[PDB]
Amino acid sequence: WDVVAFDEVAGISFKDKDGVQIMKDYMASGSFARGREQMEASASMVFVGNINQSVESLVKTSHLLAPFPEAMIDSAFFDRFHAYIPGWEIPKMRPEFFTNRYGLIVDYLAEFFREMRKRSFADSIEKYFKLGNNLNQRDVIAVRKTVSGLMKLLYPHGQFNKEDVRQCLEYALQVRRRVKEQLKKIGGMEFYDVHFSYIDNDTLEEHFVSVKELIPEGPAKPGFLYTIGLSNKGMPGLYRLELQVTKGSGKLATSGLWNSSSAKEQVKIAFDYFKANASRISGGSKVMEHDFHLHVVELQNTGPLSHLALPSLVAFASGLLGRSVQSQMVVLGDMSLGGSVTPVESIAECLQVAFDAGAKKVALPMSSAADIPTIPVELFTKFQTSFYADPVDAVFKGLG
Amino acid sequence: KIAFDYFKANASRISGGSKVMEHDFHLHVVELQNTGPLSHLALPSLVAFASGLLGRSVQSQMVVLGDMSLGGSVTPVESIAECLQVAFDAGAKKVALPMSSAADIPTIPVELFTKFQTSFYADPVDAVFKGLG
Repeated sequence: WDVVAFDEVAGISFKDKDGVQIMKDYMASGSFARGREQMEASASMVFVGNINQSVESLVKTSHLLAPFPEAMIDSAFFDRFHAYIPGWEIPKMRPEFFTNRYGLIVDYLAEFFREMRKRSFADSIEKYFKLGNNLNQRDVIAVRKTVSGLMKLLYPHGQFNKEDVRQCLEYALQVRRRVKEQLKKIGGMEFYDVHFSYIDNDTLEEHFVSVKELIPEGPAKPGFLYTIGLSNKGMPGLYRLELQVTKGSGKLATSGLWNSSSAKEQVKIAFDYFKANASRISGGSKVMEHDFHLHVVELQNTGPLSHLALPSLVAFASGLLGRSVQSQMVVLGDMSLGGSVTPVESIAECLQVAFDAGAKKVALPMSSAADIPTIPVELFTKFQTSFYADPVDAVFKGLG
Repeated sequence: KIAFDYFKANASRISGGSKVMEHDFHLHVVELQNTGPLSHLALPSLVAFASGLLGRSVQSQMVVLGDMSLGGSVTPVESIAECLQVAFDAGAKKVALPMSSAADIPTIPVELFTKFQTSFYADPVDAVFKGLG
């Protein structure tokens, strides 16, 4: 058969305990070794599942592949999916959704697909684009297969424009990034590079594609915070910093910085400040015995930010102390290596971004005091101003 | 009495079901620095009734300043700076302020103002919501 589709995958059960790695190998290489001989197959595997809960509930409480059986909840096994079709956005079948017009023959369709199986169009993306730096080689393979398949359905004649490959590439990136988020959720740290992007070959613009899916009510895990900053295009934007701390030797890793030099130098200055002022801030905890990895995730698609030293230092202090930053916290402003604070750009705009439903308390720097009158009274009264003076006081206000 | 009347009037907007008519309140004023009688006490009284009726503990080491009218109009804090040094000497960590006292922020020394976590309530109901945390 050309396609095998496991219906109601929640009910799949295999008598042979060795089968799981057999499927792992079959999806990994297209061939499986049984006994002493290796058999190849061209059958495509589909997994059909029923979703019982709401999308938001499943996203917040679990991973979207929750209906999969416990025995099949594995990182490597889920890594082999070429796509995830989120059927919840597809409406339930209605007769008005059923056409009454002309259409090609189903047998004829299956035919044309079967002969199209012999051909390939995964190289078309190479003509107009390059893939971003946040996708591994498995991601490369998956996106190439998906774009080739969409090209096979829509453009069998081989004549195509750049807009077509844009649409196919972005669709593939979105469907694979959904899987990337699911694997990150189920596996913890190993799937952190989830920020899918593609660089245009001519314009050098890196377009970031995010899936369709400021603060949750409740105190977050230490090492997590939110900030608002003025991006390279000048619009205020919200970003989330996520710090992972492990027992190490003072090493620093960064991700989600849009591969921006400015963000890297700012966080490096912040790391230097934290190491220099570790004793007073941590009360004795040694930075030299812990490795920190900071991640930036952008929720508003506003663009990369340059000013990131102060929130990164706050995340460092929170993670090293293991005590949660205050709930609904928004950290504003930047800092110098000498501890001098810079006034927050776009006070009104930043507070408006913070006004987005959920956030209540904001730490403002002292230099922004002269900018208080520029704030409308109604907006200013809705927020608790944890007015700090220096980055040490900023950290203390952020941790309460 | 004005604070109690306002508390009766706005029970729904503050408590969400806790009925004033079914409960009796006893308010007791304690002087700790021998400073003398005070006049402006309506807004702190309202905060007290709201906290007691709801059983919600007030935020630790916060100081509520300002007074209110019967209709809910808030009055600016007279001599906010001296009250701030008093709070700093008293061990206070948070301050509750109305909008009108924000115009008095520039007259406040920056060092003292940096020591308190202001919430900047606007409405007396908003004053309750800020106080309850």
